[PDB]
Amino acid sequence: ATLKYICAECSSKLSLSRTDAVRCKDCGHRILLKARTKRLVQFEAR
Amino acid sequence: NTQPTIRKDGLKLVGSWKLRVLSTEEILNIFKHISVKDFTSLGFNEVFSRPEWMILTCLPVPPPPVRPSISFNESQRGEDDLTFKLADILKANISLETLEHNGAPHHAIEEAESLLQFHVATYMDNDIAGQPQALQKSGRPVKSIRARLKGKEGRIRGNLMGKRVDFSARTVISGDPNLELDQVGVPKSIAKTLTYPEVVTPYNIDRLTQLV
Amino acid sequence: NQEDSMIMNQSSIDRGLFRSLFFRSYMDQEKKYGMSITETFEKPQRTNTLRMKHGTYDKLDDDGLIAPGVRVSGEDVIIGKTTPISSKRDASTPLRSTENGIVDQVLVTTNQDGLKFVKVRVRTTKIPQIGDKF
Amino acid sequence: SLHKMSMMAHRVKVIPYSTFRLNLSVTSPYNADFDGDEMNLHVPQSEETRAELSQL
Amino acid sequence: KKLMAQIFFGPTYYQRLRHMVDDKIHARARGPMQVLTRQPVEGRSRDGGLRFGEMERDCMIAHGAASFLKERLMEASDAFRVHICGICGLMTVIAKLNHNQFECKGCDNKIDIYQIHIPYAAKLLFQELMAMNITPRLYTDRSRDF
Amino acid sequence: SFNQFVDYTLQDIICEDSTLIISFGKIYVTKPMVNESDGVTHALYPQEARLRNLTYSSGLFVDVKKKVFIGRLPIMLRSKNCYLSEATESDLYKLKECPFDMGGYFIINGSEKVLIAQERSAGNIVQVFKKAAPSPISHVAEIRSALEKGSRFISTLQVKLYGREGSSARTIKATLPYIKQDIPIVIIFRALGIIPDGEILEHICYDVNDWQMLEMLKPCVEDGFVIQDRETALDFIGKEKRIQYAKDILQKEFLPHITQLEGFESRKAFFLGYMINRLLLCALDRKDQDDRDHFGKKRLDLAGPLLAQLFKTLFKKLTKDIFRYMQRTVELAINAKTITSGLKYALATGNWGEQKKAMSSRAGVSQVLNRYTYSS
Amino acid sequence: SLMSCISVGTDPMPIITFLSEWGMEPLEDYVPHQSPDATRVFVNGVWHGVHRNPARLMETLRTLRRKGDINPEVSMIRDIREKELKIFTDAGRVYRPLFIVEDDESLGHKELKVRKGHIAKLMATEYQDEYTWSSLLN
Amino acid sequence: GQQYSSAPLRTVKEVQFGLFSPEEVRAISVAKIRFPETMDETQTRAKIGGLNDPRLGSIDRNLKCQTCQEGMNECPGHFGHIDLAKPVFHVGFIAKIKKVCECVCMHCGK
Amino acid sequence: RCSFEETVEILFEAGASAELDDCRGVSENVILGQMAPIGTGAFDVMI
DNA sequence: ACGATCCTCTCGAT
RNA sequence: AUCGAGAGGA
Ligand SMILES: [Mg+2]
Ligand SMILES: [Zn+2]
Ligand SMILES: [Zn+2]
Ligand SMILES: [Zn+2]
Ligand SMILES: [Zn+2]
Repeated sequence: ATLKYICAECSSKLSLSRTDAVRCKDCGHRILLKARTKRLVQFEAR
Repeated sequence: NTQPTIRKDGLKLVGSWKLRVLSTEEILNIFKHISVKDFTSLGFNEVFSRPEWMILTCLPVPPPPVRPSISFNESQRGEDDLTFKLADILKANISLETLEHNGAPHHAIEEAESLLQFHVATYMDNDIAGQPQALQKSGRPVKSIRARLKGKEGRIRGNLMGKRVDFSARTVISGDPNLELDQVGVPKSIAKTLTYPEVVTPYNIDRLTQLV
Repeated sequence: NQEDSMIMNQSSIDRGLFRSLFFRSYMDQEKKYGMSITETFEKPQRTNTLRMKHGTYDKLDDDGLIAPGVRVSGEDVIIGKTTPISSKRDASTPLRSTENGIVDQVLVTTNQDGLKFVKVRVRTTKIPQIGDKF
Repeated sequence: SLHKMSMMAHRVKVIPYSTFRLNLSVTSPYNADFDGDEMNLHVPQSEETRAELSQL
Repeated sequence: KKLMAQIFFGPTYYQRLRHMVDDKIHARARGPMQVLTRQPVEGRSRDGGLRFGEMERDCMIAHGAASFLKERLMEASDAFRVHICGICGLMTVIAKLNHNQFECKGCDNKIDIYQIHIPYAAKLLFQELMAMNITPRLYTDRSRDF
Repeated sequence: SFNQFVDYTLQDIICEDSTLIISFGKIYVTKPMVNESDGVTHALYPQEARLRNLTYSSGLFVDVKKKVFIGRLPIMLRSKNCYLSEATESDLYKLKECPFDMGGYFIINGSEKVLIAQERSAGNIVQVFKKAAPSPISHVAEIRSALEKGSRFISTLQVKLYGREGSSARTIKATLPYIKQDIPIVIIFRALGIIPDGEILEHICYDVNDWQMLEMLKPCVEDGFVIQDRETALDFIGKEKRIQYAKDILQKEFLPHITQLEGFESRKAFFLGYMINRLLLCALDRKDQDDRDHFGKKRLDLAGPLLAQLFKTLFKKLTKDIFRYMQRTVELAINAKTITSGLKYALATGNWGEQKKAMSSRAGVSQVLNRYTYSS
Repeated sequence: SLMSCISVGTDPMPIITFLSEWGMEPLEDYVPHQSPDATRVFVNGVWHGVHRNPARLMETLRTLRRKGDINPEVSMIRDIREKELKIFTDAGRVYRPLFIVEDDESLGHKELKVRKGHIAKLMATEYQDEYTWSSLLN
Repeated sequence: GQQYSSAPLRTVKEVQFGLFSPEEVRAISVAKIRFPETMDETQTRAKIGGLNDPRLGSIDRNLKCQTCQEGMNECPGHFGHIDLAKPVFHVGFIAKIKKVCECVCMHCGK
Repeated sequence: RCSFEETVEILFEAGASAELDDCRGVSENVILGQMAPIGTGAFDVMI
């Protein structure tokens, strides 16, 4: 719906900026994952 | 008067008699004289090699190609261990042009004639008696021309009589019975790679071009 | 199937016999002791430096990190980072000159020092092919 | 490489799959079996060189 | 058709080992080289070469395949042209190539000179050698003076 | 192994040459933490460090006399500190930690590292060796002697039976610490106070119908009635300047286990007899040479005792950089790090035991586990 | 191996002590000639003395390592025919499995101490999933 | 793979091991080598009268190998050279040189 | 000899004694990358 | 003093 | 890319 990161521990759709460095929205663990991508991927089921 | 029963101690020649060490300088003289007929009887060649040469006057300096650079970098530097040791050397060497013609003090010279000899032995070797070396950027231990030159994975043995080479390949292998004895099934992707420079010719072109 | 080779039912491979996953992760960080020299994760393009990789960048968004369902392969840049020396000298890791897969998960954290941190995982499924051991 | 035999010129037959394929009976001189042994291939660049391989 | 021989048939627990071909099949056809040596680099990881070892050489010599040894030991791999003093046998020369100029200072040689051909590793060693106070004099005629 | 480092060992290394010209005591240890720059101190969780190349390691606190920290200590996963040590099954999945994971490793910068057991020849052992043809000595009883709680001053005593079979009069001599040459035992024996030709033989030969052996010794006794007295036994090992020197060696480095204190002289004579007794049992073929490959006379050095051979080594450093902010004070200065980082390097490489390299410890003790398959 | 473990290291002295409080005439007061039937004692590679009737002594030691009052780690070796008695507390010694046999039996011969008895109480502990390995140990 | 040379081409037919007369060393040089640094004269980036260059091949893949040009893919490096002070032995030579004296004699050297 | 066991020193005593190397040895022509007096290189070719 | 060949890979540092 | 350390394939 227009997304960017996701912290790992809790599962929040964060999406933040070059310079709010890293860390969550009360679940501080600086880990953080990159979303999924949206150009939806095509599989050969073979 | 006499020949001492001589001794090697580190990098110095030391004598008994019947104790005066052999200052580096002594030995140049000598030979600087000795005979032509004296040389030769024992191994020398007037023009190509002479005992006075066997000892160090002036040391050549190997240009970059032999010892170069860079790193992880760009703006922040680079170098091999000969540029480093080819310093410890231009280093103490001026520590001594800075005593003889500046501050001059009798028995505290020789603390620093062994440096300048020593690094000049080290820049050529260090798997000998006593101390190896190391840091003054990397840690250990060291480098030396010699081990570059030395047995296996070292020049001659590893770069001259055995080089790594182009247009080669390698895979796993397996057997296949419907192949003739002198054949070898090359897999495609490799054949798509290795190449053979053919020359253009009336004879070949037609085929040849259809390739290009 | 001689001098120890063996023959495999390609049918049953298909049904899935002896299949596997294969992930591999790549890693990156930013700078060293600089009070004015700080690598930057971005998706590059010259800028006086012009030594960027043979391969393609267009698979990286702007943080400079491929997105997950994205299929990479070839010499494809997975992580763009540039190091400014005097300026924008490329310095970004491309996928193995031989591997090909799909990004699986991408992680962004940091190290003791407040450092920008990245670990990209790529996944491939490898199938019992001819030369494989067993 | 402990013989002349661990080296020998061959006739190329490009094929699919990625394994150097060879004839059982040219095994010994190489001393290979097929449970993973790997093998090198080099390619001559001169017309002479080609000759040196196919003739000697 | 039935098979003449009865066969051993059964479930048997098997293992899939790491080591699959597609991760091995490196092949090079001329690529990058090291800085020092100018020889191809180690590893498929960077499109290296394969080592044509001291040992494989023995076999080429075994076969009597000279020319191929040069090709393999020179044209693929190191190969480099160097000039030399036609007197004081040395890599003391000076390619002011262009300005058809040659000189070997001191020696002052301007007409006795040589373009020759060797493994760049060769030149190296020689320079290494020289830099260790030794002469590797390179002479041109099968001839010793007498 | 680990627990019994921490739990006990550690605390004993810190008490020792520890004291100053200041007195540590209870060391205190944290379940692993982490101080991210600009920030609180987090609670460290294995899965978390494996991800951001942090070091699952805990806080080192010492209780320093006239409460205080000196470094951090890489923690053995599933050991008494590792929070995983009390964890329930569902508690695990929760910390995202496999419950089949058995732990036994460290985590240093995201890389799981394993300490590789190390095999070595035991000490404080009595060993006899027939030595080759071409050598004058013909057997030698030996002992790689050294202390179980306290240092690693390594002191090797040899009792060689100079003299092949027949080769004229088989004399017996021994070897000593920082010393010039060998010694005919009888001196030494005189030197420990045992003087009478034969109050000696008792210390060696234990039953007197063994003429054979006795006789074996007939010729030692003779290399010494050139010395029949305590003070000139001590003599031969170079006045008063150098007597001392010996009344030392024969307490401080001659058979160190047993003791190094004052009057434990006969406690050793006897031993030295014992050595000689087997040295001779072995030369008269009543009994076999000593088999260097008995697993029983070798030990394995696990992770505890290794961290251990490092911790001393740095704790002695933090300890003595300190005899130094302090030497230059005349009028807290502790470089924690030394330690919290020395530990990391060894655990991080394989050069078991700091900088110099030397420590061809080289084991690459500390490798990166393997994890291709559970069973690996 | 599966059942192998490794010495971690105890303290020598509480034993040394026990020893010198049960015969083990110490070394200094030693008179080889007037007591040869002397199993000499050894701890951690040290000679702490001698001992007449070392027999009546081992049993005791074994019962004390096996009741649990002396660490189960410590190895206790009595070599009969060379008259020595070595007690080991070193750290880094491998060691292992096994069960016990003492002929300890009434209606008949040399047996294993263990029994379907204990073993059945051991499984007792499989389906309630207080009888641990360790209780076997003590 | 490098240019035309006017020079001709010969094959190697003789190799003369031998030694170094300071004579040639300074006859053969271009070097002087007066300072022990590599390149920074107050952050100034280039080379220097000191080490690695005063007439010697380069780095910034640039041609200034003394009117020599062609650079680092044809610059047979050309030699440096450096006067010492009060002379010095030469390691793999110590032991012949010890043997040379246990062979000649003092003061006149015969 | 270089091409084998004690390499640096054979190079030195060679340096000092001023050895003159023939270069008729396989081993040395491989070093200068030239033809070998071997099968294919033992005769010469002409017109 | 030497010590199988070749081979792919992972970790860590002035 | 140089260097040292272990792991693995024949
Ligand atoms: Mg096989
Ligand atoms: Zn959260
Ligand atoms: Zn010249
Ligand atoms: Zn040039
Ligand atoms: Zn004379």
